[PDB]
Amino acid sequence: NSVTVRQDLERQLGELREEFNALSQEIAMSQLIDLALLPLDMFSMFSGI
Amino acid sequence: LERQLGELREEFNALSQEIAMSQLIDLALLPLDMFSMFSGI
Amino acid sequence: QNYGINLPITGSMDIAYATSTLCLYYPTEAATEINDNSWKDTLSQLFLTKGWPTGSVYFKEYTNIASFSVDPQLYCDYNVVLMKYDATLQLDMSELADLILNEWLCNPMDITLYYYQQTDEANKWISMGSSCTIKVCPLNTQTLGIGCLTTDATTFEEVATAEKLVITDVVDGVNHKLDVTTATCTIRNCKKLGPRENVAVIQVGGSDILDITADPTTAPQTERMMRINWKKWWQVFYTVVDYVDQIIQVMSKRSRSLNSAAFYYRV
Amino acid sequence: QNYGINLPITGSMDIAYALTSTLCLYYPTEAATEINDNSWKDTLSQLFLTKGWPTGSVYFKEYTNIASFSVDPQLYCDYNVVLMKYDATLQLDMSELADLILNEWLCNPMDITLYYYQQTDEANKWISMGSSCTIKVCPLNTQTLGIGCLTTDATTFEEVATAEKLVITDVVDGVNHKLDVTTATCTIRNCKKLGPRENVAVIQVGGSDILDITADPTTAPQTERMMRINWKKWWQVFYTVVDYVDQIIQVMSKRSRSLNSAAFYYRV
Amino acid sequence: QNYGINLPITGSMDITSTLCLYYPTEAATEINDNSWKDTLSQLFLTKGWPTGSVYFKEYTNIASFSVDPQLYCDYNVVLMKYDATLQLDMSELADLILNEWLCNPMDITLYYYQQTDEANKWISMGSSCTIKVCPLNTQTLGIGCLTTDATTFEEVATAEKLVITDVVDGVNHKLDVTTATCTIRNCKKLGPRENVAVIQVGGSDILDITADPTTAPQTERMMRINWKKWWQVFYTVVDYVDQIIQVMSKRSRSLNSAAFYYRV
Amino acid sequence: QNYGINLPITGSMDIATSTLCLYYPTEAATEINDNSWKDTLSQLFLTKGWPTGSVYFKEYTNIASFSVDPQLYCDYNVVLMKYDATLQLDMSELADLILNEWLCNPMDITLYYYQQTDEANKWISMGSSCTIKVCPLNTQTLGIGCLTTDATTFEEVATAEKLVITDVVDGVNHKLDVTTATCTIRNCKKLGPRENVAVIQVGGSDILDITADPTTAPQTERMMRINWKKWWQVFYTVVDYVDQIIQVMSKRSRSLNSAAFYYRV
Amino acid sequence: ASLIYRQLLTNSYTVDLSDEIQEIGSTKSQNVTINPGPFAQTGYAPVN
Repeated sequence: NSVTVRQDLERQLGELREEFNALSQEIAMSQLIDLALLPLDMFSMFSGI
Repeated sequence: LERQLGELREEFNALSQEIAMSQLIDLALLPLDMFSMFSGI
Repeated sequence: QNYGINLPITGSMDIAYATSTLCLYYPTEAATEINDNSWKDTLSQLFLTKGWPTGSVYFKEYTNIASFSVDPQLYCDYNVVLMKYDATLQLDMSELADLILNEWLCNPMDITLYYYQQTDEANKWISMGSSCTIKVCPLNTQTLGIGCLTTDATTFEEVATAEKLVITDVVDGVNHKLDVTTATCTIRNCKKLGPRENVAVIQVGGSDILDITADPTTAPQTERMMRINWKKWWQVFYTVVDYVDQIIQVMSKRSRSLNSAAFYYRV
Repeated sequence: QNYGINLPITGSMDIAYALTSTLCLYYPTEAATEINDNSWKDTLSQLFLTKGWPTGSVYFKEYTNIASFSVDPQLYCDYNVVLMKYDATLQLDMSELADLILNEWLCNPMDITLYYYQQTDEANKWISMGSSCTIKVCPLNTQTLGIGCLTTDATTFEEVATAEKLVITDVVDGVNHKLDVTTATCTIRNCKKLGPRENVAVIQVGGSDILDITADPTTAPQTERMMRINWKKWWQVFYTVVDYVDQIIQVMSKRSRSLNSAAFYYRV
Repeated sequence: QNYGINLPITGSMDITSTLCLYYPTEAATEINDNSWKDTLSQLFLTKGWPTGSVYFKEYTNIASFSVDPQLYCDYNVVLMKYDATLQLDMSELADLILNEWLCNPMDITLYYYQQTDEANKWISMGSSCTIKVCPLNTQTLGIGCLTTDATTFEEVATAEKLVITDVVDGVNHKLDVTTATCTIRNCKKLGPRENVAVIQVGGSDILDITADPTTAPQTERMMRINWKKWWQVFYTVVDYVDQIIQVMSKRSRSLNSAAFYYRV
Repeated sequence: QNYGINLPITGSMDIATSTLCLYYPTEAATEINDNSWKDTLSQLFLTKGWPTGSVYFKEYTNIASFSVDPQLYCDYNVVLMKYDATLQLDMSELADLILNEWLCNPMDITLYYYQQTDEANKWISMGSSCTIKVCPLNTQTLGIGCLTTDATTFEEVATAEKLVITDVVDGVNHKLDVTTATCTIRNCKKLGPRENVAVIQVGGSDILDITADPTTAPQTERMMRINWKKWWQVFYTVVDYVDQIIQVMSKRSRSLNSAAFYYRV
Repeated sequence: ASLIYRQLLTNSYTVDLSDEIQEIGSTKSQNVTINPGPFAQTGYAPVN
């Protein structure tokens, strides 16, 4: 029982776009192709966050 | 809950010899799903 | 040691590379006009949307331009000073912007057992405190004053009074005497060295009453001095919130200080 | 010239090699009250003069009570030495005074009337300085529910310090907390312990040594910047610390933040 | 499996739990909460501990904590509130709680005794134990005391809830105790214990874990910290717990490996 | 470290002081009527060869009394137990608790339930007065023959006992109702054989076992027995062949805390 | 034939729903705040 404080406003689309575009820098290739061969799944989508 | 597991353990430990192998392979050919692994029980 | 000062950098152009804190300062005019008690939390939740995690924004309050003037303090990886415009407080606005926008390294000052001088052009004298009235005298080679008899102070040539903060520049090439209001102020002899990227100024209203160097030839307006007009404080706050990415892009953090004072005291 | 871009530096082991440094001494009261003179400063001055040190280079700033000296210890001077008069009843404050003024704390301010907080690493502390601090802390579980304290009011939390002027809390990492002080009395700042400070040397004149600078229980080191001597007449303490002031000076070093090359590296 | 041998191991150069806290009563008295243990349990959960296996035990006084001392738990952090009074008591207490003591009983009404190795002591515990001694010549005759006397003895300790007695060795001594009040076991130190870490609060790390004068062997288990409030100490304990865990090892006797090798 | 348990020793076929104390019940020394008997056994062991002051003596006034936290001190124990036609079960459970070492955990009884995993898991309850009440519950977590809200209809398996060895059916949780301030239960695993202690029974036939298993109840090569009318014959006889008791034991199994079990919270 | 394992791995989202399907069948209750810590005494004034 308490006056409910509010939510936290989810980070906006735009800066999200910019920051994901930024993370493209440190991407390795060999590892990327290796991973891309592997098939993930629904359970293997979210169980790493 | 563990107890039924142990009984089934004893059971499985003696049904490893009274199984067939040829039919075993020829079964392993076909693919199983949710529908044929527990709905023909 | 020296981190590398004498082993120069090597670079290239052929290679393709393709929790921090932020404070605010607002004059009490806003604290008056707001008329709320839960507002700072709203500002927090907003800077969340713009990219700050909770616990990374703090607020500070100053009541006058003159009040905030004494003994500046800084508190975050990035300092944003929201300055109200006025028409009779111009030199104070420029002095505060000069002090906080620019670096200073000074030695203490006395009146007791010395005279003082500037060795070059780019040195200034700073006075801060509760009551700062400054009168000064230059001399000849004869240790004699020209325009002020060395023994009597009432006919001195004053430069400051009825003021809180003053940054004065006197001419090179002669010792000086000063009637500082000692117990009611304090003065230092500082050398500005270079600009800093750890402060920014947003002036609400007014028409660019600012100079960051008292040079008549160079009144260098920078990219950190920003000026918007206001008639409603919430609009000012929001509009600042809308381009905080831009403001962060205009500042840089590698120049922060260890103490919360925007200069460096080295006896 | 090339600043702030940390580039390697080539030295060598092939070539051997064949004033402006300013001591800035502090001192407590009852010493003075027992000295029974107003020229002692001048005697120290002339002695340092004969030792190779300029006259007018040494200044004496005095602290009254240890708890009084705890506030705002901006010890700005080329080289600093602090002689503290020991107490057998005031210990923790000495330890934390040493901790503060011997390390470098880069801190950001807080507004505890609004924000939750949480410490980050074993090198993150909360310094609290001022007149009379009475910290009130209330830990929380993951969705802001009081644990051992009630958040629907203020007076049922768990206090960690009362009647203190300067105290540096360390909290369990990774949990949010509610906080209260009287924010017209004293101020708390969230400091990151960046790296050791080398401008200061603290020596204690009294009982046994207690000094440790790590809030780590396991590591209770004895640095060099912490020294201890006995006494029954302060005159000999002054005279002696000037007799070996050469060695003391050779032990410390220039402040690694004001060297004209520490530019854009946190204070210069 | 293969116990009871001392079988050399080879190698190469290419290749639940319990955290256990004892505390003095005056602390919780100063706290005036009761759900506190539950709070610190939640915090230990947050640092990674399983919910509902961490136990806090309460002793009235360090004297009391000295008698019948028993630690049975995977990881013990024992706090001690210093006093300038019991420096001997605290030293010998940390000692008894730092070592592995191979012990046998004694009957001082029927024999003589000795110390045969430098790793040998006579430990005594009881309610009100006050022991007296009389070393004996090679002719089994008393000196400055007589086997017939009980008062010309040489007093070595007095109503100490605990005592760790030592004498010059290779020489016999007739003693004086009260056995239906106190027990004295002949014990031999073997190694250091890894299930215990002694955090002293207040003081200056004065411990000595050997009757050896020539050295004061300081180690990685006798830690020290200062205090102004108790929750301060407990928070330092919980947050910094990981390095402490790295200090104290699994009980080298505990593993099912030391069997028939003077396994506990 | 590990002493090399992961490494196997190899052998060949080419290559061809400790303590010893004795336990005894008061009735013996009572019929002895002296104080100069302890001197006697001492000097006699000295004669047969032991540096004097290596043989000690504890006394136990009653099987029930010594049935509280037995402390097997010496590197060798030869406990002379007195048989009675009525105290059989207590004797049996004691003789069990001392020949085989146990690894023991404490239980929390008013906050949870408990279960035994292996075949060699037991509970041992000790106290000046012990009373064990047990109520099994099936999967769905309800009482059967016992209303969990009450305790009176429970199945009482021990009454004001000094020591109780209890076993349940492996893996069916129970509500445990016990006298808590006059007895404590310890959940223990029977590790294996301990080799410092032998028990010499005087009286009737062998009731003593080392198990609770039906099909196994063997006369352990260590658990000895004699006849008796005069305790002096008992002690003398012990001293006669005492070498054989030595050569039956093994002086490489002494514990480092001197309790019948290893306490592990 | 290994399809059953890849299946049981893959379609492991729906389980979530089912759990609250238990909850919608489940009863729920709350427990009011308890007041911890010792409590002060109070006897009686001198009664005449």
